[PDB]
Amino acid sequence: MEPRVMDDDMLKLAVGDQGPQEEAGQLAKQEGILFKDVLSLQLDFR
Amino acid sequence: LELKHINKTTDLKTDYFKPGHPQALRVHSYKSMQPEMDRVIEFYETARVDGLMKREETPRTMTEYYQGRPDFLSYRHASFGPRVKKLTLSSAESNPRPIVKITERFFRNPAKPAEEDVAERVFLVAEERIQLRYHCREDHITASKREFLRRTEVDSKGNKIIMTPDMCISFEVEPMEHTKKLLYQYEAMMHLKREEKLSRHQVWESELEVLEILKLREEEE
Amino acid sequence: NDIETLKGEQMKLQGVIKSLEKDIQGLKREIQERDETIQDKEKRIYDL
Amino acid sequence: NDIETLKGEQMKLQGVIKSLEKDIQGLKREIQERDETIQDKEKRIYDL
Amino acid sequence: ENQEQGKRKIAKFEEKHLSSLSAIREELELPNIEKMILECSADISELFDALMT
Repeated sequence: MEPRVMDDDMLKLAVGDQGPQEEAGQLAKQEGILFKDVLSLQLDFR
Repeated sequence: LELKHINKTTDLKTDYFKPGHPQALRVHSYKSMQPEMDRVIEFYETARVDGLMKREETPRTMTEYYQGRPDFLSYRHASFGPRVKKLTLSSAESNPRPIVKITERFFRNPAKPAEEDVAERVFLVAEERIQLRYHCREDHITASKREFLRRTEVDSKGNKIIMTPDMCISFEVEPMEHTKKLLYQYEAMMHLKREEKLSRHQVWESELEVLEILKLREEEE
Repeated sequence: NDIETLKGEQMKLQGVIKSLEKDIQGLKREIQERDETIQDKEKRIYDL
Repeated sequence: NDIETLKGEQMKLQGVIKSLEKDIQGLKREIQERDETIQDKEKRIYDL
Repeated sequence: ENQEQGKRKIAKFEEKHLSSLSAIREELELPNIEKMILECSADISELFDALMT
C-alpha cells in the first residue's frame, strides 16, 4: 500500500467527518471553526 | 436568644441572637408569626456554608444577600405570582408560590474578563426570557448586555424549535466575532436554562428553609 | 438499557422531524411526476 | 429509568404513525391529481 | 495621583450615567426622552472637560 502525505483536502475531510451535527448546527460550526479557526483536528488511523 | 426589642408604635418585634446556632440566627425582625409575611432574617457567615447574609421575605418577593461565595454570587431576588386556586391544597408547603422573576447579581471575578463575567442574570420565567448584563471594564462606562428569548423545545405543531439568530439580542461594546457564533449562543442557552432551573430550585429551597426557621422558632417560643 | 433507550428516544425525536421532512420529500417526487405530466402535454401542444 | 424511556419510546412511536398517516393520505390525493391531469390531456391526444 | 482622581471621577460618572440609562429605558414621553438625552450629552461633555483639565 502507499503512504499518502498529509494535505488540506483530508484536513477538511476530517473536519467534515468528526461531527455529523444538524443543518443549523452545521452553519454554527461553519461560523465557529473556520479554516483559520479550527479548534481541534483529529487525523488518526489514516 | 440575647435581646428582644418590641416597638409598640409599629408593632415590630426584633430578636437579636448569639453565635453557635444550628441555623446560625443573628437577627429576626418581624410583625407577625405567620408565613409569607414581611420579615428580615440575618445570619452568620462563619457558621453558614452557603455564605448567606440576609433574607428579606415579602408576601410577593424574596431577597437574599450573600458573601464569600466561590461562584461570586452576591444577590438573589425572586418575584412570585398569585397562586392558582386549587381546591385540594391549602398549605403553603403543598402550594408553593409560582416563580415569575429571578435576578442574581454576582461579584466581579478577577480571573474572568469584564465582558464575559456575568454581573447580573435575570430569568423572566413567565415571559421566558434570560437577560445578561456583564461586568464593566475600567476603560468603559456602559456594560455588555444580552437578551435571550427562551423558547419551548417543542412548538405547537410537534417540531423541535431550532435556534434562529433573530431571537438573540446582544448589545456589545466591542463586537466579539466569537459571540456572534450560533454554537456559542446555543451552549449559552443550555448553560442558562440549567442555571435558571438551579436558581428556581434554590429559591424553593430558600422558601422551605424559611418555613423550617419559622417552625423552629415557634417550637422554641 | 438506559443509554440505548435514551438513544432510541433521540433518534425517534429526529424520526418525527425527518418524517415531517419526508412528507416534503414525498411531495417533491409527486411534483416531478406533475412536471412529467407538464412535460408531455407541452410537447404534444408544440407538436400540435 | 428503563420503564419511562420505554414509555416515551411508545408514545413517540405514535408520533411517526400519525405523521405517516398524514403522508399516505397526502400521497393519495396527489395520485388522483396526477391521474386527472393525464386523463384530461389524453383527451387532448384524441383531439390531435 | 492624577490617575486616581480620574478613576474617582470616572466612577462617579458611571453611577450617574447608569441611573440616567435606567431613566432612558423607562420614560414614555418623547420630549422628556430627548431632553434627558441632551442632559446626558451635557454630562458627557462635563466629564470630558474634567479629564482634560
